[PDB]
Amino acid sequence: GSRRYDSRTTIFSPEGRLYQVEYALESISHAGTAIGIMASDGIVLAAERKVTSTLLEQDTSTEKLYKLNDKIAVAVAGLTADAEILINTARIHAQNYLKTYNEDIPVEILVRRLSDIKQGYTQHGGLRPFGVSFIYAGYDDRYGYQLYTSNPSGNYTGWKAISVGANTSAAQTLLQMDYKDDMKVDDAIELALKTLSKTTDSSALTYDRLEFATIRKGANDGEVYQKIFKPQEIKDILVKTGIT
Amino acid sequence: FRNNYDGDTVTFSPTGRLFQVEYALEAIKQGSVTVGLRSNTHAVLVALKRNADELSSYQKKIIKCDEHMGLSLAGLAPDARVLSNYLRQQCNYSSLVFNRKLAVERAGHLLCDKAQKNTQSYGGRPYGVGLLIIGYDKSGAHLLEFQPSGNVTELYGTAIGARSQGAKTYLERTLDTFIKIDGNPDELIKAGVEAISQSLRDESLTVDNLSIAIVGKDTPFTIYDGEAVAKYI
Amino acid sequence: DRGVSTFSPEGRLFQVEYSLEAIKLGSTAIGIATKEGVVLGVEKRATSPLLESDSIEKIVEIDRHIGCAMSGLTADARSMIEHARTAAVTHNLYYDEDINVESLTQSVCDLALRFGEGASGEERLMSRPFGVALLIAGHDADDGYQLFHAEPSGTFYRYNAKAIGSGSEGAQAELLNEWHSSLTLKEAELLVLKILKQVMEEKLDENNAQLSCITKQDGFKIYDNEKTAELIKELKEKEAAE
Amino acid sequence: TTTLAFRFQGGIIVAVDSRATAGNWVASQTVKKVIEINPFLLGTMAGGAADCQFWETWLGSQCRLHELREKERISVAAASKILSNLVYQYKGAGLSMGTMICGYTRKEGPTIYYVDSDGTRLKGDIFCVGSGQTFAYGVLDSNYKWDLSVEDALYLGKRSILAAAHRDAYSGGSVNLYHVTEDGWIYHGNHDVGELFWKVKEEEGSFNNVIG
Amino acid sequence: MTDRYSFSLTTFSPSGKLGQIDYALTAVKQGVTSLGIKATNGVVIATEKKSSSPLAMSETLSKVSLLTPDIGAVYSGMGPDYRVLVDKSRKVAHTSYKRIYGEYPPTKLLVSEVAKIMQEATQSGGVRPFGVSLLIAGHDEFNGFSLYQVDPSGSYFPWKATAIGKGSVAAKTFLEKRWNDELELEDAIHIALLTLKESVEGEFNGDTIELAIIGDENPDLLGYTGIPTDKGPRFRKLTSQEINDRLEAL
Amino acid sequence: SDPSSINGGIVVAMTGKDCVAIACDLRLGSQSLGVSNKFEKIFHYGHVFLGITGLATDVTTLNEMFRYKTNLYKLKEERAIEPETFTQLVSSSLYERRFGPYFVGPVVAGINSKSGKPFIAGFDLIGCIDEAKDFIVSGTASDQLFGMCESLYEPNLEPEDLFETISQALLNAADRDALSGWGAVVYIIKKDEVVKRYLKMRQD
Amino acid sequence: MDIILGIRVQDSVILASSKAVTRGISVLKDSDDKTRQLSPHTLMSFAGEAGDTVQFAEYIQANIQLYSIREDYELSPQAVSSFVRQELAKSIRSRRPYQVNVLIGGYDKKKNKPELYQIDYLGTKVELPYGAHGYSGFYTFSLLDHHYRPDMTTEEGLDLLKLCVQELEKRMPMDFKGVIVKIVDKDGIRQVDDF
Amino acid sequence: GYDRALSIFSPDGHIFQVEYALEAVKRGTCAVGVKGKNCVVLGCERRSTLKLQDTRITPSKVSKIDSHVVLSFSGLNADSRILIEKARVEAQSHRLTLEDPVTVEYLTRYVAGVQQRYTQSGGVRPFGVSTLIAGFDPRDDEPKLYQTEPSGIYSSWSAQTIGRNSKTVREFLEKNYDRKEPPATVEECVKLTVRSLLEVVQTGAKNIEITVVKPDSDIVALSSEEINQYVTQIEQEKQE
Amino acid sequence: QFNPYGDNGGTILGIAGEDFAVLAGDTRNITDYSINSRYEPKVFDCGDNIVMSANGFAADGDALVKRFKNSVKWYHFDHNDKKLSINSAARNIQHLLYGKRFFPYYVHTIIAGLDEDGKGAVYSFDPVGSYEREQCRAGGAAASLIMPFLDNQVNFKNQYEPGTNGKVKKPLKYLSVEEVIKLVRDSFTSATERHIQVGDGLEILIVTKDGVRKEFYELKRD
Repeated sequence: GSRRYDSRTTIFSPEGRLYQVEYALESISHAGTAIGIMASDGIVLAAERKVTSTLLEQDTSTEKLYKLNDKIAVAVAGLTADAEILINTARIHAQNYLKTYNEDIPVEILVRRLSDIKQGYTQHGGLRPFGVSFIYAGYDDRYGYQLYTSNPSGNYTGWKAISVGANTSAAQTLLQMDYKDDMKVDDAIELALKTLSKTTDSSALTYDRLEFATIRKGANDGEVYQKIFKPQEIKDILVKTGIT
Repeated sequence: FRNNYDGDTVTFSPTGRLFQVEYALEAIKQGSVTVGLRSNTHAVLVALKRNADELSSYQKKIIKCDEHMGLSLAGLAPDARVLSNYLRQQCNYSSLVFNRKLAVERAGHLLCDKAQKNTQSYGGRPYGVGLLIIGYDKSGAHLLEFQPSGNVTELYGTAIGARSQGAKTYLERTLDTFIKIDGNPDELIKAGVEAISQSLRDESLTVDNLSIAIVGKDTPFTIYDGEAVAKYI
Repeated sequence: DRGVSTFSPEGRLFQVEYSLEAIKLGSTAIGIATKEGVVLGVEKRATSPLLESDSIEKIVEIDRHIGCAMSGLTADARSMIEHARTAAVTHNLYYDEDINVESLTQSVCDLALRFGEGASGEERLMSRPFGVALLIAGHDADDGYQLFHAEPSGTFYRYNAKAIGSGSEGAQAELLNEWHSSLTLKEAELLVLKILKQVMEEKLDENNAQLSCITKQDGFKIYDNEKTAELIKELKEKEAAE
Repeated sequence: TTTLAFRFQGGIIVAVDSRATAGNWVASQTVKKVIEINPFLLGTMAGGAADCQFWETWLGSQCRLHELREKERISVAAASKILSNLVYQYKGAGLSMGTMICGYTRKEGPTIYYVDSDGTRLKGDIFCVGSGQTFAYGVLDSNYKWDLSVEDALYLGKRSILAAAHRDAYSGGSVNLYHVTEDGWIYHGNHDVGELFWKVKEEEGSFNNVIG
Repeated sequence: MTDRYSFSLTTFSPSGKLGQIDYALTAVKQGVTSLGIKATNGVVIATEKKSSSPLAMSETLSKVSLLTPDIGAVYSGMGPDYRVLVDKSRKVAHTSYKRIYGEYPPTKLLVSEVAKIMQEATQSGGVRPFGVSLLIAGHDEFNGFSLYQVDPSGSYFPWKATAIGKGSVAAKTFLEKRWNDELELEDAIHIALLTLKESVEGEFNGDTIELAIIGDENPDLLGYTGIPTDKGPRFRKLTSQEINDRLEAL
Repeated sequence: SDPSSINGGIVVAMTGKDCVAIACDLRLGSQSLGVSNKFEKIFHYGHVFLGITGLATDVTTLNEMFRYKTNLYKLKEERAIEPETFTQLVSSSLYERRFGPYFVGPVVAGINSKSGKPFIAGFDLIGCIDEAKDFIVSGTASDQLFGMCESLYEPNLEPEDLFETISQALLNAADRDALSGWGAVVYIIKKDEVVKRYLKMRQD
Repeated sequence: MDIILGIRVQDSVILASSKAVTRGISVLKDSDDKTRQLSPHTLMSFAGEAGDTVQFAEYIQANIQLYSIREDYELSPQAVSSFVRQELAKSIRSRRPYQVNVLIGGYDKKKNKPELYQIDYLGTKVELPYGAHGYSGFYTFSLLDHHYRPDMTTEEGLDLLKLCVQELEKRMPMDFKGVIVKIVDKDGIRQVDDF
Repeated sequence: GYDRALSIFSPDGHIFQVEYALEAVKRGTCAVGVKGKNCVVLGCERRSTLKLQDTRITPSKVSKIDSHVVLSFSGLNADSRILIEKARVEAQSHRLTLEDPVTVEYLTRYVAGVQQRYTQSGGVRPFGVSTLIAGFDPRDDEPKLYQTEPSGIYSSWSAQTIGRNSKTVREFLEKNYDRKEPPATVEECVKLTVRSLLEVVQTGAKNIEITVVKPDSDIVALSSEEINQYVTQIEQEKQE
Repeated sequence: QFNPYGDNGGTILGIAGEDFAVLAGDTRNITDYSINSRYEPKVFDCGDNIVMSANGFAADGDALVKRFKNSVKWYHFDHNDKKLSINSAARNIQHLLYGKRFFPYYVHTIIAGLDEDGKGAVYSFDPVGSYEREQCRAGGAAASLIMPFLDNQVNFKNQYEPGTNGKVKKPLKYLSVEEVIKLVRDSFTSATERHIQVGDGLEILIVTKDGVRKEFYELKRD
């Protein structure tokens, strides 16, 4: 019957571990690198694509930066296919909360909601877990700027600066020596590019293989404007900060 | 020693047999002996009960199904506790709707088809109990043997359970005497006790170990116990 | 891999047979039934000195005239005891009379087999049967005091005295010699405490052993720790009288 | 049908009449309108006899289930709010409920809750339900004291039903008294209202309309 | 009678990579060559006919199909798996966007509804991945022309020109050098044929090379006059005569 | 009796030379009692403006429902909703609540940034799309507004003069109706800026 | 029927309710309290149909308390009123419609503002400087139009509420038997025993 | 549906999915519970290996279920939130229908009953979490401290510890906690729980969290400064 | 437009003795103004010394009795042939009556037997559900003709001992089974003359500790 062909993707191992969730972590270590830095007055999200040929039109392309409403953007690392599914369930839950309380969703709710969806598949169902890891950059008046990473376990914790994707270890050690608490949005940009410049597989770092988006409070009246940079602002900011 | 076709009921073996239905038929050869035989006016069940140990009591073996039909189990108790409950309901479903005492023969088939639908499908333990179903309707006395395969048959007398063969031999000889004893319920119970004494492996009949039940042209289904079976040992 | 329904080549359901060994790993329950009442004795078996031993519970009231003792994996018995109070309560609601003991026991045995893989709409509410065995004690006006042993086998016998748990083999050897129909309620209490000491792996004291009786007059009562201390002092006396 | 309950120094007096009618025809004159929920709660049956007869035996089940799981007596507060949730689900399907759930725990003091098929749950100190409720109120409000002897309070209850049974049509039959103490309710016996009338007329001098 | 497969048949092999999406991407590399080029005033998509026999007609088979009047598609991989996915592509375009907003979905939009169909062929239970890769060329009002590739994984990408199938390694090398920014739909047609001539060893009749443009609108195919607001279909599959013209233009 | 006249309200909208206007009253009544004078009836998604009249609770239900579509529309496609596709959208939401609908009369007004055309449309109950280029009206006093507009309006008014025309249409109809009154909002939507004016009127 | 009265001043919302509950011929209680504390800074008075009010006020309260434990945070009164307005909208379409009216009086700590919202049973919330429901509303609104200043201190507001009730006692044809008056300011909720 | 019988008996008589669940709780960070004269104190291990991690917004190990019942946990961080959601739900449900907040023993019996349910439902893997549920019953000041586990059995303890190195902490609590006499006050008890932890944390003032819960709904978290002070005192006391 | 309640007249009477109880009822079965049957019993032996009659609507009545005998069988099969007692059955029939409550049974039911102590016990039901234990209860159409006469000859209501002038209520006795049969027979001869739905024949079922005895009497055919 059906039992013969069954993988069983929800059992414990002989040592009290979940093999299948471990392996989801492994496939996230091949995908492109993504970094987020938290300054006093904004957040930088900066991600390196896995594609780079010139026939590909990377200019209009967005596969790393998504807006969830008008205050919370996420970056993706993992299966880009899988990630679009969780993003529409998040987009919808972010909006339901605005419908029922006429007040923009706290960052803490929208992150805790996505985590439990992922948790859900390893608890029951027998479906294979999700193969995605998010960095949430968002702004709320309660704590100011906030940064959160969640992985395919569903455990999320806040951060001051974090990185998922290739060489997670190497990227964290470069940031750790340089980061300071008095950073402004100008200072953070310069540390983000430089850290991707030291880890990239290819020695050259180009404007076309980088995606980049910030959230700054320099929008008037105590508000926040999310901009996902055009390819012509990235190009100018790579010559300004002296990476090329 | 465990085969390769012992998984679910779906599997056939290359010999052609269904192994899981054969395993449930071994559940009968480890239960306790029980003997049924009928004339043309009385059916009789003689079961040897079984205690667990000394301090223990005895395990019921004869279920009053109605007031003209009753069955005795040999095998797993919870499997019978589903099949005896099901016949009760099907006997009420006839008296309610058609106002007809459910004919014994028709109740056998109804039971059979309920066993079949659990060996066709995946999942579903096959029922591991063998019943003898006696009863008296408009066509006279009837005694059925129900295998866990599902096959029901009509007999002048049978037995099931551990070392039943010694009793079933005594019924093949004396079949021609006890079949003609009509309008005399005492002697027909006497022939049934003697049958089951041939199957004992020196357990010894006792007044608390034996259980008899009769049903006839004029009697309701009634079970004798304890002091009531002292006259019949 | 085997299903959960599969028979062995002998004709026994694997899970139901394996389940019996889970009972052997449990703590000791002793039950002696007399013509004046039934006495229930249990080894609480604290696992540390920090563990508070009073919160542990192995005797529970079902109704004022039915009490229950547990041996095995005892969190499964949370589910069995909940069914029992409903059957016993729902049955006093429909017919204005307390259930028999013999009928209540059978309702919990029907419940026991319910394991499976699911088919159509039909509930199967376990994957494996209840990994716990129960000693249901109680009293009705019809058949005096009774004591039952309901196993996940799906079969129950009425017993004059049974003992299950870690010390089942050696405990029931002592009962077979010591029991007779003429025990009173105060001799059975000392007889349970004597057998509870032979199979116990600790020191016998008031904190880690519990007694319970069932009389018609007073219902089902769990002895406080104070009363149990007096009976423990009264055992040491009859063994030094000799 | 006239039932009243009122708090006092010693607990609660519950007094109920007895007569149950169908129009002109008087069906029956002995109706235990007081339902023994358990040994510590009393429920009164007023209005639609079926609804309150059935759903307060069911309520005694949920009290004895909650007493075994938690191992403590059940609040009067909790017992009433089990019952307002039951009749609220059925609302508009047409049932009629009019009860006083009366109990006396140590932590609350003597308490009454009055549950209605509208879905109303009221805490209170004097209640009165039924057709004659207005007559019972009159005698009860003028002679009510928080401090009252147990003799005088039994006798005040008995008089509130008599005052109603005389003027209103449907009530009549017989008076029942109950005294809810801490240990539970004690039943203070049945008094025929025909023989009672001449007794009260004699002692106090009350009632002059009637020549008798 | 019952379905009792609810568990994924796609698991993570112990070194990442979902085993079944790797394999399916190999059956997409066995398929027949297919390629597409984007210009500043159109898009061309072209593929080669494969013939079971000389008895089999080939005009009856559609290997290029319409999704909406402005978005056409062409595949590489398995024939059966593309047929059912084009029909599920038209329903979900009409039911969650045509009725609800009136106009026909934008091209960005439509690719995402088709990518959710693919994705849920591994997350869900009992199934295996579609054995096809799509190219989707189309035209929306606020971003011009665009060209997309939707892989059996679910990932999509905008390209300027790409190829897939067995001659995909050779074809994309040639297109890398030949493509420019200024291009006519007439010039691109000449590049699309020239490449696909190297990849097909079989007969190169204009019967058996199916080419289709998402160029500009046809007042003639609209079917009705007198509404200057409505415009014709931008898609147009070319007939066999017209393709024989551009061959003699090599 | 009718659900529309329990709470009242009136919306009107015109076009001119490259601009639209849209106006309403602020009163919110429960039949004879007047409750509030700050109840806005006009809500706006990006550069589309939507006036709703009728039963006051449907107004607030439809105002959170369209904010939900145009937000989710805006994130996925990455341009604001356009007035032409918004008309289709309003109509399809109402229509799936076919039986026992919202008791409303929406008016869509907004300059299409694509073509530059000013554009208006009105709806009613189930979801009938009233297409006009002249003026659109809704609400209790729809008969009275029709009279004012038709004699006042003339094709192509510059923005400063269209403000004079639509004030008189709203202000004279309202004073001759019982269930509309206090305060009035006129929005002059030009192609870049939006000017919002509150008008002095009779507070009886 | 009932009377529920809400007046907002410089730094307080004052709510008043009727002490009486009449089911049929008789007045049954004269001390009943028709108001539930949702939160440390939000009070909600309710009134309307028999038996339905009590069930729908305990419901709202459980959801608001659950949110407070779940995020460890207090919802502003702005957010609370939009939640209550959502629940009434649902019921009127559903099989069994509620008929309840509510005034939600609260002190937002983020803004240092008192706020008062009135939600009638259709599902129409409006923010006001003072509200009422029923036939009691008809008699109050015309005093408030005349005496009310937006800069009044808490102690004058109570002197204006003594005047509103005195007008009701003279004209309503139903007893209500005085009122329970409650204040919500920045220190929490305290009930003034005087009328 | 998906209903495979994930959990079955082995012939040794233990469920292998439940033994595997309990090994998972061993690798978890360490949480300790000790109840004084009239307080409870829950001490928890913060993994401080991490750097550049903000502590302001990061979920703690102590999550309040009600205003007088707190819950701590060891095991899988992700699965833990699933118990705490059903618990916050159960606490308001019990307030709604019976009135009166939940008593600590009842809130455990619910939570322990959920972990038991997921060991019979076909298609579900067991939970990898063991909790300490602590607090004060309403209108009483007896401290109560309970432990559940993925078998579903629950017990009250005078002191307890779950998670990694638990044998070393438990040994220290069997010597330093007199069962008759609790830590005299609230201040002595905190000094007993910190001193137990400093054996297996190998110090770090930032590593240790202390939450104290007192009668009458007083939950307070001791700040970093306070913790540091206590550690320095104990270190200096013990050092001396 | 279906009206699902019919009527079939008929009357029933239950008297509780000290060691016996009777349930009697007339056998005439009408619809409107036609007599349908002379002889049609309504009083049934249900086993266990219970007698039961549901009188009123004959189709809902016959059905209620079929389901009750179905509940007596199932009582035996589960609790090992413990005899349902009249006290028990009462709370049970309350659960069948109440099980419909939005298309109810439209019958007036009476059951009678001996309770634990061994004294006659009658229970009387309402269609909607509730039930009360009585000493004497009539039911059906002519119930309001027989009740008052019974209150005067059993309970001695409104009768005073002679020469005390209303100051000593008349002393009460116990009734013999022979005497009660004569009361019921007089009732029903009276009943026939003045009410148009009683007659053809009266059947009394007497329940003693020895079993159930039937007795059949002729009334007037007109």
